[PDB]
Amino acid sequence: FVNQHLCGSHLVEALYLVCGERGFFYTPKA
Amino acid sequence: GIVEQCCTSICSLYQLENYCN
Repeated sequence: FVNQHLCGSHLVEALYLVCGERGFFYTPKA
Repeated sequence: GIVEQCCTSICSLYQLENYCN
């Protein structure tokens, strides 16, 4: 489910699922 | 960054995992 265009809340939600308890950082301008 | 790689073009697991802590 990660091999498509992921934008906005859709991207954030993919990172949440994949990274799990490691967490993640979301930096849309870096 | 992530928007250019996953939003503007197609993303991959390889690239998503680069953003996990």
